[PDB]
Amino acid sequence: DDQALSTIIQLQDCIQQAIQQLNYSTAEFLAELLYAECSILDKSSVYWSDAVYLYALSLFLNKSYHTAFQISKEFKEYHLGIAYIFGRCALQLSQGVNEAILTLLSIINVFSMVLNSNLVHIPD
Amino acid sequence: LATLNCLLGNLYMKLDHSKEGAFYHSEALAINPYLWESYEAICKMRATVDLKRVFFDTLPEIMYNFALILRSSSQYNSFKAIRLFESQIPSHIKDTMPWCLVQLGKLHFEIINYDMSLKYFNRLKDLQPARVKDMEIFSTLLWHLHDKVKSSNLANGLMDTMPNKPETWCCIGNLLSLQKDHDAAIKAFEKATQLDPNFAYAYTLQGHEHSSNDSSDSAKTCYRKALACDPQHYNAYYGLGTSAMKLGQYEEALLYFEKARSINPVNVVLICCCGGSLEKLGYKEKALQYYELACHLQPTSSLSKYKMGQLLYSMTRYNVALQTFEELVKLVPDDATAHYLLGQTYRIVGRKKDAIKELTVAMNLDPKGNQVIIDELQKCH
Amino acid sequence: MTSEQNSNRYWNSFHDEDDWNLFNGMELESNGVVTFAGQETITGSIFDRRITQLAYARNNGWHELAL
Amino acid sequence: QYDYSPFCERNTLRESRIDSFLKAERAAHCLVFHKYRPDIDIMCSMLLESVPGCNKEDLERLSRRERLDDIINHETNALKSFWNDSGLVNSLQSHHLHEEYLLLQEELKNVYKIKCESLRDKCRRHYSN
Amino acid sequence: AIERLRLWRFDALMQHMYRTAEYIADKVYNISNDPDDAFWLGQVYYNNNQYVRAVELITRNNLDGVNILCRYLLGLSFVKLQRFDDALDVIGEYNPFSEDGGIKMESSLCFLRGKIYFAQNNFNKARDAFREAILVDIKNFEAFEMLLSKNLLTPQEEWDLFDSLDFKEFGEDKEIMKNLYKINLSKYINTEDITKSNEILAKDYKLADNVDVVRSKVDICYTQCKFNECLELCETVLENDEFNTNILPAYIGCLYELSNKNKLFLLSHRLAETFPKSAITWFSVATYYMSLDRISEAQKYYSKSSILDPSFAAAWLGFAHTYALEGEQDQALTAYSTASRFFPGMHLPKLFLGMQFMAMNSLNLAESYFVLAYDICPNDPLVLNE
Amino acid sequence: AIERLRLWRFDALMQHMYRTAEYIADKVYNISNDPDDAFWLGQVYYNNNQYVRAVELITRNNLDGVNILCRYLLGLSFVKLQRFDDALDVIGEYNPFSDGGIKMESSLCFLRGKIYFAQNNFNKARDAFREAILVDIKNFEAFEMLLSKNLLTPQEEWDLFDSLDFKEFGEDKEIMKNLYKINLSKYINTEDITKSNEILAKDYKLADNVDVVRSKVDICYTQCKFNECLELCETVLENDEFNTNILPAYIGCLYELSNKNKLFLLSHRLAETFPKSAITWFSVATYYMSLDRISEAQKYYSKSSILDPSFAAAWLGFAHTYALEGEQDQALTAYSTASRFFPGMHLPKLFLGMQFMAMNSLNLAESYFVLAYDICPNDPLVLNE
Repeated sequence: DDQALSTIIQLQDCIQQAIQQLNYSTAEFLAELLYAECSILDKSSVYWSDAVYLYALSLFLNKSYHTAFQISKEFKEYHLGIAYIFGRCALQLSQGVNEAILTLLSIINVFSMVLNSNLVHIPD
Repeated sequence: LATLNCLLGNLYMKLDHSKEGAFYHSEALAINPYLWESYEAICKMRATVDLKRVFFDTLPEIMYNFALILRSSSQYNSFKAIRLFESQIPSHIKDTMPWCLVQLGKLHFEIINYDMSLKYFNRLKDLQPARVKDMEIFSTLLWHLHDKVKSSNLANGLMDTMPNKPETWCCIGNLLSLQKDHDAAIKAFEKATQLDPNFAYAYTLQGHEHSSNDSSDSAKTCYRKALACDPQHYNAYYGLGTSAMKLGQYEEALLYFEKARSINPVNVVLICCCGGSLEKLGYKEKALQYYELACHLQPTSSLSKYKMGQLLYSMTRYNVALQTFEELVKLVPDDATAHYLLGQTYRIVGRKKDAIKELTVAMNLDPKGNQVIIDELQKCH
Repeated sequence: MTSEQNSNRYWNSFHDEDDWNLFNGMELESNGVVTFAGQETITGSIFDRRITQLAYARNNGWHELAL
Repeated sequence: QYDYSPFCERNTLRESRIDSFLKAERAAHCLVFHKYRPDIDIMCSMLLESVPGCNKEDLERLSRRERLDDIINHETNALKSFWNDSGLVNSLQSHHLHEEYLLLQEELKNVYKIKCESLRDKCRRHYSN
Repeated sequence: AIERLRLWRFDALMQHMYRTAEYIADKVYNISNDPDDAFWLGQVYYNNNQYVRAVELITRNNLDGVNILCRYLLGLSFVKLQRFDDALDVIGEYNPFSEDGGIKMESSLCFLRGKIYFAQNNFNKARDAFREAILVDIKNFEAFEMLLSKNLLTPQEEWDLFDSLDFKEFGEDKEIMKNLYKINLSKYINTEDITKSNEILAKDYKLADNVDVVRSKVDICYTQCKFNECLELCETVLENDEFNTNILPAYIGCLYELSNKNKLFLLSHRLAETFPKSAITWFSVATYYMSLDRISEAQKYYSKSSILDPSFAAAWLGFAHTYALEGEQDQALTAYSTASRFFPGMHLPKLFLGMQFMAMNSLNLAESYFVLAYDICPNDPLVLNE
Repeated sequence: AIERLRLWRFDALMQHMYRTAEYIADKVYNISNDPDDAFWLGQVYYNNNQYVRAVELITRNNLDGVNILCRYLLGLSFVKLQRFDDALDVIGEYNPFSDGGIKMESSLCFLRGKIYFAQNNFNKARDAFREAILVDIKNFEAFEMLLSKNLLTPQEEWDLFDSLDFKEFGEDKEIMKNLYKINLSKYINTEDITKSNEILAKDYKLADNVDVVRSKVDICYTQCKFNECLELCETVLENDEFNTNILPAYIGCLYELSNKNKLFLLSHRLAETFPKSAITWFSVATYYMSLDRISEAQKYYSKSSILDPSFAAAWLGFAHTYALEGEQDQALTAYSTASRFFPGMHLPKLFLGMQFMAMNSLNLAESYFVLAYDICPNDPLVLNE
């Protein structure tokens, strides 16, 4: 448990580093591994939501829109970036747009769960 | 100064030569160990690094274990990778993570164990219905199982979700080849490779379908295109070798077979084919050497034991030949021509009681050639 | 020749529908290899229980290529 | 007792397959390990150790960022790289090397050409496909 | 409490109340995770031809191996489902236990293993498995009767096996059970001893005119070609049970010898309206054609009888007779070779194949098959005459 | 002395070695010469799929008049041998009588009810099943078979459930009453069913039970909660995929969600699992309906309907295939026939009323819609129509 948190933080730093450069397959593998590792952690933990968002973002970047859309749809309410990825996937595919409106309207109206984070590509 | 080396490696791998690209991928890995794309590029070829120095000089241990798995799979030594999956990579990573499941399914499918691969990456398909990468393996497994309903499920689902990925058209062509049609499978494969080039698997299946269509030149051209797309691909080498035996020219047949076994050392079909090429060339002493590895490499394989028995009977090692044929019959009783060799070896050693029963079995198996079997009974007494 | 077919039909009337379907064109060769006719073919050696069940399968079972 | 759980998730394997896997696995390891049980143990300057088709000399060249007997040396060396250190070439007869060599660049050259239109006409290929 | 539910469930299952038995078995297994209740549920699934559900029940929790009985149930369900590989997997290649008033649990497992080996046509291992099953527990009888009926042992070996096994378990019923088992042994060896044993069993005990004793008398008369006694004993037994499948083959052979065309037509018609699926009916119809000299047409009906039931010597041997009787001699050899290979342990196919080779005027092979048949059966006038 | 042989025979029946079971039963019967032994041997013959042996052996010495269970075994053998008039003659049309185990009278009355159901005189079948359930409550078939084929309107089903007494169970009645209360119809008194579901969930750890899951799935089906249907039934089907009670609700919910891949996989597996069941052919027809191929569904619903007379889904699907095909004249008779075989089920009448709408004959549709709405006050189809 003492080193368990350190590994997750190191994976997060590595995934942001990989996404910063135009290296996407490595980002894919790191996001898959982190998402698999965070499975034991409870859903209430911020780490699970962060890993799910990172995995969904990596899936979106690698043109595999269907998998990203499904992954974001599983936990669209938990995080803001997951809602962003779900909305972008809906725009790219025109599937399930109504869920995107009912989620995005609530998230924007409340702003003006987890809403703010330091990760990459967090929407404003 | 880590991604530049990966880019240089990628351009080198794509354009002319893989050696410099692998070197530059290794240099990039030297700069940073967490460049998994570099590892996949390395493992596309049969190249490896000193992982202990790379990853050390529990997250690094997990990465080290995964690198060992991928290296073993690329080197085609699946038993070790299964064992590391057994000991390391605990269950809560192993089952959920789709890439580990993909690799494990490919490992089990590499061995004759067929059902368990089906189970593993059928759970994969359930986890990620929209997964499109690496489904040609599922297509080849369904073709090998001679099952049509799950192939239809795969094809319908993939066509409905992604109409344009080349694997989808490859699956369509594989089902068409499975059912009755060869020209329709060929048409599906040209569509698959036109939409996405550099896909060597499409050319390999094109060559296989052309070979099954009794068109040698088209199959050769398709296989050569496959090699142009991918420098290392044993399936197309095996296809070219089979075409060469059909054409009778054993020289390039052995050449192609030898090239294929180099990247896939553990495969009974390739080993037996290489041994047959040697036997046609006349190297009796060397051909048995490969056959000896094949029988010990994987028992319960009819072809390897049959080739063993024919070769030993050819040069009269009857003492081991008799036991090879007996265990061949034990593992399968329906071989017609094998029981003939059982009887011949039994009559040569001089145990008539077994010879009569074995030739009776042979007469049962072959109504047409019974007269020659009756002749052997005459020589028996 | 006509009388023997008549007696054959008379004794053939004692079948179930599925059993009759299986035996509709059934021919048994001397060495025991068995040929099954699909109204594909199921040529397999007899005295093994599995081949017959397989014959029943594609007889009354549902198979659909589905594009 | 020999552990066979990872080879099949079904907790029981028939004894025929238990010896079948054990005999096959040991031989496969003994081939790689030598140019014993698997559950007992699984273990065993340029960072780059090997590249298929790369000899120690090629690897050395990379660090620098680069008559009958002599041709026989080139005869064997060419098939050393392409066949990934195959041991059967030393058992091959010398005159059988020649025809395999001649077919080598002939096939290799054919790859070289492969690896290397009016407006109205070139539209048909996209529409018809 | 739970005991009342358990006894009610057992009674419901016993009374062919399948729905109540299934519901209460499910309830009791949910209340307590006792594997015997899971066994009861699997048995309920088994009775109404629902094998796969029982298989998934017993496999889902991996409760097999904890207790032997559910392992046996799962293996039997597989052997009914023809997935013999998994049945051999769960049971094991050999005996794992090798060093109550009921048959020992382990012996039944050996019987199931022997049945599995017999299904895969691995007769050599099936013989050993059945022998071990009968030696371990004398309470079992299914293995003994399977071995005797399918002729996996020569009569001398069968007698040696019977003498080897003891009757200490039975205790008070030792002599009656010994006679009861001895009724079913093979003939051609010391038939006077079987006659004395059944005579003792007839008068001393109430078992004077039971099914198996008259069946043994019929088998004895048929072996000694006492065809008159065939018909009296067979009629006197069929008048009680018109469809006793244990005696019908001998009855059909005796009538065929007597050429009672009319009686055979009545029997064939009677079995046609009742048991179309069973191969006995079609064998009877085929031999009706046989008695009227319709070999070519009866060929097909022997084929049908053979297909509807494997491991039946009568159908395939008659089919080979249809080949050998009229022309087409070439493939009668293959037919008799199939008879010999697929039905090991009987001297009759070997004798027939040797005589057919003799019919070809080829001698040495005929002598070899004749000595093979003599090896299988030492006491038979047919083989010695040949 | 006989007791040891009796235990041997019982063990032979337990371990399913039928030849030895018959051997020992015959020996012990010849020794003792008592009717219970004949019952044992007849049961052996029954289990061995040889019904003829059992009926002749029981009827040879006229044992049906000696004991009460031997006549039952002979009657049941006649039942599955496809003889009914002589079976009911042996058992008797009426009631001749009007510790563990169950009373034999309830079993005989249930057998008579099954004969009556086979003979289509449905009112007598209702009378027989009601008499069987009131005489004895342990006979769960007398309840489940009655409710399964919808022989009676749910109102009188609830009335009879209230009338019947659980007192003779004693200590176990506290749980048995709730288990029986689970299985009645769901349209009326729905809230009590839910309360009993939670009652079972607490203090008895029976939440994992399959039948509780079947009750919840049917509850969700009544209110058309098809998504909850799919999730729960997918949870239960993963454990066991061929529970014939569960499957019809799952097929209906799949067809409502209009997904063809899952239905195709399940239908093709069930086809190769249970070839002679009507459920699999009904599933194939449903798959074709999800694919809108009316022509094949015609035949594959006809086959399922022929296989099971008490399968109302087949009639409604069959008439739906007519209706969607283009012709409605035959669908009219089909929906009317479905309504007549199953009195008290509103849905075939509702579908028939929609067909009247399709034929612009509203006068009968008014009454038919009213009768359907009499028991379905809250559901989208009735109000929409």
